Amino acid sequence: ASLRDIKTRINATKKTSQITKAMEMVSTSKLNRAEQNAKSFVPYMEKIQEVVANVALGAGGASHPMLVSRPVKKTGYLVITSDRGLAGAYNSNVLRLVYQTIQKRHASPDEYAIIVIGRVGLSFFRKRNMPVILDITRLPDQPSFADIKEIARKTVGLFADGTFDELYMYYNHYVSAIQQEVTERKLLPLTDLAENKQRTVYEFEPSQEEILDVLLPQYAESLIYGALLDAKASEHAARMTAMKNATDNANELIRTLTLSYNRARQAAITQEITEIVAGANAL
Amino acid sequence: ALAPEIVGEEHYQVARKVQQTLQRYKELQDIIAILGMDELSDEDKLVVHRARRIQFFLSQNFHVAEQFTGQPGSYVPVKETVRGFKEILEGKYDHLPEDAFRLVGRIEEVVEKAKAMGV
Amino acid sequence: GLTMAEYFRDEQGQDVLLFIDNIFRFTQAGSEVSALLGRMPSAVGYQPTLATEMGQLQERITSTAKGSITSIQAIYVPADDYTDPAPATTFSHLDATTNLERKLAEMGIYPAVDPLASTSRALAPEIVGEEHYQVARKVQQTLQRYKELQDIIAILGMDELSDEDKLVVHRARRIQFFLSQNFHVAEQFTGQPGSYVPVKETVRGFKEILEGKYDHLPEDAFRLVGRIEEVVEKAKAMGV
Amino acid sequence: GKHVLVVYDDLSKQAAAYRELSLLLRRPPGREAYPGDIFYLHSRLLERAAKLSDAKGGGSLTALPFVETQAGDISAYIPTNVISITDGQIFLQSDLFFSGVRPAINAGLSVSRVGGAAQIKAMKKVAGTLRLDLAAYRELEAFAQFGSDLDKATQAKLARGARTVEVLKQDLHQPIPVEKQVLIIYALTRGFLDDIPVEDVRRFEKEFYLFLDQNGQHLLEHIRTTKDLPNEDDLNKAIEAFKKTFVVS
Amino acid sequence: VAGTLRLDLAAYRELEAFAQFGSDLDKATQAKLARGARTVEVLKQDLHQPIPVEKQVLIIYALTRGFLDDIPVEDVRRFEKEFYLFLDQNGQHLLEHIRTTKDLPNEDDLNKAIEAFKKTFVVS
Repeated sequence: ASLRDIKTRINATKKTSQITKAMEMVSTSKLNRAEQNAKSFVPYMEKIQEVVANVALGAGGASHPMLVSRPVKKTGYLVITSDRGLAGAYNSNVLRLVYQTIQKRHASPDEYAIIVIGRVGLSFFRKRNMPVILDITRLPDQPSFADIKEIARKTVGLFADGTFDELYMYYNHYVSAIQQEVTERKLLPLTDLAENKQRTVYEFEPSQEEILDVLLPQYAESLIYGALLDAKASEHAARMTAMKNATDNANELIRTLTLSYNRARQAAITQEITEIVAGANAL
Repeated sequence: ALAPEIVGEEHYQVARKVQQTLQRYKELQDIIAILGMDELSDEDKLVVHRARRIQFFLSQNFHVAEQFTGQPGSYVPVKETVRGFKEILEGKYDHLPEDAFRLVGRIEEVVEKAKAMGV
Repeated sequence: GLTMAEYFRDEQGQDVLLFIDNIFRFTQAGSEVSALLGRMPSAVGYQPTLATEMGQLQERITSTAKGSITSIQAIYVPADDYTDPAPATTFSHLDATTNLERKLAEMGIYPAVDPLASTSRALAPEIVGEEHYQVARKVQQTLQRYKELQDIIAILGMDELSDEDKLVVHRARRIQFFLSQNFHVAEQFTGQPGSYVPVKETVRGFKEILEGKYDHLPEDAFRLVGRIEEVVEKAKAMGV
Repeated sequence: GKHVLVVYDDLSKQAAAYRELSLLLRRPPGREAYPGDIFYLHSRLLERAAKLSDAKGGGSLTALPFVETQAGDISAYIPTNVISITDGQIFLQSDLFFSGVRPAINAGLSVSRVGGAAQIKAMKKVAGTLRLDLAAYRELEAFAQFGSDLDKATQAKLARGARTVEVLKQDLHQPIPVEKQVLIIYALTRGFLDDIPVEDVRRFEKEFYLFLDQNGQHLLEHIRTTKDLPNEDDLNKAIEAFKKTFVVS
Repeated sequence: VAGTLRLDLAAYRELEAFAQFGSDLDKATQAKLARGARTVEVLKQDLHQPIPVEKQVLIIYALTRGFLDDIPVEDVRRFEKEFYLFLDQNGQHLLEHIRTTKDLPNEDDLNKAIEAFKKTFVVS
C-alpha cells in the first residue's frame, strides 16, 4: 500500500500497544492489593468456621442447614461478574456455565430465578429475558463487607422467608495467576461440614436457637464475601493476562508492518531515481 | 450482469447480503487479530460465525482437480447455489462444524459430510 | 503586485498590506516552465532553482526604515502532508503560521485553526504582556491534556478513568469550542452575522472561563458566538 | 594556538544550493538528484575541525553543524550523511517543545561519542545518576494518565522524573555557570529537592542561586579551582541551610 | 434542514468507533445512534430513481424533526416509499406550495399529514 498508510497504521498499532501495556500494569497493581485483602480476610472466615463447628449440636432444629429438601420452589442462582469488560473469557465462562447447567437442570421459569452481580451479567440476562429479581452494579474495585451486606442480607432473608429453597452460586476461582476456574458451590440450604465436637468461648452459652440465629446468617455473609474476593482476584488476573497477550499480538503485527514498510521504501526510492535519470537522459 | 432485473430479485438479495456479511467480517478482522475474539459484541460474534461458514462454502471441488486429489468434481446449478446460501444466511446450519463446508458441491453434501464426520 | 506595494512603501513610507492567495501556484508554474526551458529535473520533479526562485520574491517583502510591508499569504499543501518541497521551503520565510487542520474542519469547526500547530515568534512575555502570555500558555496546556484522553477513551470510554477527569475534560472542551468564532464572511454559508472581539475582551473572557466563572455554561454556547456576553445571552436563550 | 567555535546555521541549504548548481552545470544526477560527491562536500567541510597535538600549535576548532528535517524524517539522505560524519548528535523535538520542555533536547536520541573525557569530575560524578533516572522515567511517562500505581516506588519514579524535567528547563539567553549547574544537579540527585512541589522547583533553583551568591563563595571558588566537588558534608550543610529558609508556595 | 442533517451525521460518525468496545454509552446519546442510523438509511436509493426536490425535502424534514425515530432501523426504506405514496395521495397542496414558493410550508399543516401517515403506517 501507500507509505503514508503503512506509517499511520504502524503508529496506531504502537499507541494501542502502549495503552494496553499501561492497562496491564494497572491491572497487576490492583491484583497486588486484592490478594492481600483476601489473605487478611481469610482468618475471619476461619474463626466463623471454628465457631460454626460447635453450634451444630448434631441434628439441631435449625431450618437452614438440616437438608430440608422440601418440594423445590424457584431455585436461586447467584452469579459474580465484572462491571467492565476487557477480561477475556472471564464473564463468558461463568455465563455459559450457568446457562448450560440451568437448561439441563430445570425447564420453566417457575423452577428458577437469578441473582446478578456485575453489569455484564445483568445485561446478558436482560437481552436474553431471564427471571432475575435482585441485582447490584458498579461495586468498588476493592469491596468491603459493608458494600455487599446490603444485598446479601436480603438474599439470605429470601431463603428465610420460604423462597429460593434451593440455592447455588457461580464465581471464577483464583487457582493461579495464569489459571482461573469457574466453580459451582452449594450454599446455606445445602449446608454440610466435617468437624466433630469442640469447645470455644464466644457467646458460648449452650442456648441452641439463640446462638443459631446469631451465627448462621453471618456465616452465609462471610462465605459470600470470601467468594466475592476470590472472584475479584480472578478478574484482575484474567485482565492482566489478556492485556499481555494483546501487547504480544500488537508487537508481531508491528514487526510485519515494518517489513512491508521497508520494502515499500526501497521500491519508492528505486522508482524516483529511475524517473529522475530517465528525465535527465533526454536533454 | 448482476442486476435485479437480469438475474432475479432473490438472487440479487442473496448476493448483496453475502457481500455485506463478508465486508463486515473483513472490517472486524483487525480488532480480532489485535485483541482476540473475546471482546466482540454478540451480534459481531454471530456475523463472524456465519461469515466463516460462507467463506468456506464458496469453495468447490473441480473436475480438473480430480488428479491432484481423489475427490471427483461437482456441477452446481444457480438455483441450488442460491438456495444453499439463503439457507445458510437464514440460520438453518448454524450448528454445523465449519470444516464441513470446505470443497463440496450442493448444500446436502455439507450435511452428509458432517454426519460422516464426528457428528 | 509586489512592485505596486513597493512603490507605496518606498515613495511614501506607508504601512501596506499584501494578500497573496495560494503562493504555491507560483512555484508550481515555475516547475511547469523549467522542464520546457531545458533544465534537468529535480528531486520531486520540481525545478532546480526552486529555493532561489522563492527567495528572490520573498526577501523583497521586508520592513525598512522608511516603510513596512506586511503580507498574509496562504499555502497549499498537496496531499495534506507538509513534507513536500514546495510547502517545506517556504517555512523558513514565515514569522507566524496559522495551521488549519482537517479532522478539525470535518466537524465544521471553523476557522479550523489548530491551537497546537499555530506558532508565532511574537508570542513572548515582554512583547504581548505577562497576563496574555500566561493565559495563552494555560489554554494551550489545558488543550494539550485533552488529546491524550482521546486514545484511552477510544479503548475504554470517557467515564473509565476519573482522576480529576471531569474538571480537566470540562476545562479542555469548553475552551476548544470557544475558539471557534462566527465570521462576517460566513454569512454566505450560514446567514448568521459575525462578531468582532478585541484582544482585551478575549483575554478577559479566557481568564473567566479558565478560572471557572462559567463552568456550568453549555458547550454549544462556546461554539461560533464571539464574545463571552454573547455566549451567555445565547446560552440563556437556548437553555432557558 | 587559539580556540575557534564555528556554527553553520543550515547544512541542508548548502546541500540544496550545490545540488542546484550541479544540475545547472549538467553534471550527472544521483540519489534525489544530488551530485555524485555530495558526501565528499560535507566531509571536506566537517573534517577540518580538529584538536591539534602538542607538537603543533595547541589550538583547536570546534563545529556545531545544523540540519533541518521535515516532519522528523531522520531517514533522509543529507541527515543520514551528516549523522554518519559527525561525532555525535542532539535531537530537538517540537512536540516536547510545545508540551513545555523548553530546551526540547531528547535525551534518548541524543548521543555524544566524546562524552566523558569532555567533562569535569564534578559533573561526571553526578551525570550518570541523572541519565539513569531520566531513562527510567521515559517509560513511566506512559503510565501517568492512570491515577495511581499501588506502590510508592514506581510512583516515586514519576515524581523524580517530573522534578528532573523541571530542573532541566531553562529560559532564553540566560546561561548558567557550570559550578552552579553542578550544585543544583547534586541537590536533585541527593534527594534534597525531592520534597519540593513541581511548580516550586523552578523558582527554587533561582532562589538557590541567590542563596549561593549570598553565602557560598568558598564552595564556588573551590569548584572553580579544583574542577571537583567540594566537601560533601559542607555542601549538604549549605543546602539544608537554604532549605531552612525557602518556603513552599 | 441541510445544515442540521449534516451536523447530526458528522457528530454521529465518530462515536461509532467507540461503540464497538464500550457498554457505558449514555441512553441519551444512544438517541444519537438511532438518529444516525435513520439518516444513513434515508440517504440510500436504488438505481435510476430520480426524486423531485419537494418530496426529497419533506422526508428530510420528517427525519430531522424526529418524526420517524420511533420506527426501527430495519423499516426505514419502506417508511420512505409508503410516505412518498401517501404524499402523492394527500400532500398535493404541500407539494404545490413547496414547488411554487421554494419555502417550507407551515409546520402545522405538514405535521398533521405526517402524523396521519404515522398512524396509517404498519410496521413489520
